[PDB]
Amino acid sequence: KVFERCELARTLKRLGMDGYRGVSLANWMCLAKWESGYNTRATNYNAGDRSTDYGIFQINSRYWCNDGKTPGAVNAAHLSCSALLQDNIADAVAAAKRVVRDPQGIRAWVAWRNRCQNRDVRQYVQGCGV
Repeated sequence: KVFERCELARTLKRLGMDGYRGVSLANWMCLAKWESGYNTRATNYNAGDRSTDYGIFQINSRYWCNDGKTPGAVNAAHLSCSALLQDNIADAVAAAKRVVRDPQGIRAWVAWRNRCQNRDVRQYVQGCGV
């Protein structure tokens, strides 16, 4: 499922993401936008280390979800990577919460540093009613 901007905004808010561990809703929106373009079935294989990024938040198979084919994998979120490809993003949100719960925070996603950090991110939630 490819989410519409405000539709996603309200969903994340309902799922308790606004201000989770200091991360504003606008920041989560900026992250989802650049990671997958609000697409829940987005997958990205990293040929370099044999891991795959899954779902709307492009969560990595080496540490957060288990896909069985990633070498040296650990399952920190303890979910099947398949759960992160659903239209319902409850599990993807729970995995995202687990990721930022680690010392790097939102910085864990390099895309956030490149395209969201130190920028005006209000535009991602503007007009959405959140």
